[PDB]
Parts: sequence; structure tokens; C-alpha cells
Amino acid sequence: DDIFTQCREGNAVAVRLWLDNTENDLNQGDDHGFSPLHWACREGRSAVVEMLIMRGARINVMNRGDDTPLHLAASHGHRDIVQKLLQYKADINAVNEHGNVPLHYACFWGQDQVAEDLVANGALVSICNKYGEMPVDKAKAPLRELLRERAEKMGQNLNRIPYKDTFWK
Amino acid sequence: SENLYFQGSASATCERCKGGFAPAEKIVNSNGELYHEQCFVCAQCFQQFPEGLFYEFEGRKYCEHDFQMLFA
Ligand SMILES: [Zn+2]
Ligand SMILES: [Zn+2]
Repeated sequence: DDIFTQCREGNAVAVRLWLDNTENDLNQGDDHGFSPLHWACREGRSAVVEMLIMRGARINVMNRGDDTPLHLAASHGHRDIVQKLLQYKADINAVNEHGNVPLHYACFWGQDQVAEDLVANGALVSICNKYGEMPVDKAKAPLRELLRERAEKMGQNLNRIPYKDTFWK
Repeated sequence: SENLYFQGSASATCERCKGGFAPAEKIVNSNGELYHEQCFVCAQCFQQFPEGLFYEFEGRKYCEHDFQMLFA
């Protein structure tokens, strides 16, 4: 039983004690690159998430598939944690190895309130992943239509944006 | 898994997204679970499983590549 398990399970006292030892590296990922913050965000462990952020955990850390903690919180529908990560300047349009952003996962898993919160905070709806799919197009129809409407009212341009990054071409 | 053209019960729902099917819709049956075509895909990349092969982690289904990157 290690720091990763304590973060997954929400053993706040154990996590606190572990963080008290400054020789421990609070950003270090496990075997698949999941940091303590990734696990806490994935499993909805709000108090542990706050503790890690306030004690200086890097917010945009990536695991082996280039998911950030925000991707995980969004995918698993942890609304309070999404809001906390955004408060502390998480990159709302962070891309993983597939070019997916957190909104792709909120949409795909019907995490409607997280999806709406993301768009309210400026999350781009029109940005294709590496396979040409925009985040809102992973949603069921009601949510898909809603997020486009909300994005439009937030001053987004709704033109489809094909995937690009520094190494793409 | 197999491709089917839906003409079943109005109570039938997708195992992934819980939504219903339309008459004549091309759907997927995997081990008795019914899916929309867009739902019988890897939870990480949203793409079809190569050779129909998936790997389960905590209630979600993953392609080999993503299972190996994240969970194996
Ligand atoms: Zn479905
Ligand atoms: Zn995959």
C-alpha cells in the first residue's frame, strides 16, 4: 500500500503525512504515470485533491496516455474537482495522445453538468481530436445541441478545427 | 461481436450510453449486450476495437493499445 492507493481510496490522513515528508515527490507518477493528483481526481477524492493543489502539486501533469488530472475528473463526472482544477489554472483544452480534451470525455460519458461547466469556462467545442471528432460530437443529441448553443452565446467560433500540433505535419 | 439491424423491443437500451435504438438501425451485439455503433468503441480513443478485441478496466472497455498504456 503506497501513496497512489491512499490517493485512490481517499485516505486523507495518510496522504497528509506522506506529503509532510518533503523528501517525497508529490508530482511523481506511478507505473503508468498517474500522479497522486491524477488518482485523487479520477476517484473523486475532493479533500485530497484540494490538499495536493494547495501544497503545490503541478496541475497539468500527464500520465502515459497524456491525460491530465482534469481529463480524469471530467471523464468520471467529478464536478467540484473540475471547478477546483479550473480555479487553479488547469489547461481546459489540454490534449492527450489521441488529441482528446477533457470536454471529449465529459461529452462521451454524459457528464452533462461538467460539460456545461467546461463550456461556461471557455472550453472549445469545435476542436477535432486526431481522428477528426469534435468534443461535442461525442455527446448524445440533447447535450450536443445545448453545448453548441451555449458555446455560440459565449462567443466561440463554431467552425470545425482539424487537429494540429507541433509534430503533426 | 456481431452487427445487427434493430427490430427489437422499445425497452431495449445501449449497454454503454443507456439510449434507445431506432427500427433498422445498425447496432452491435457483444456477449448479449447491445450497443450503438458509436458506443461499441474504446473508452479512451473512441475508435472501434481492432479485430473486435477489448480489455476491461473498472467497468469500461479499452482497445489493446490504450489498455497497455494505462492499466496493464
Ligand atoms: Zn449507446
Ligand atoms: Zn483505444
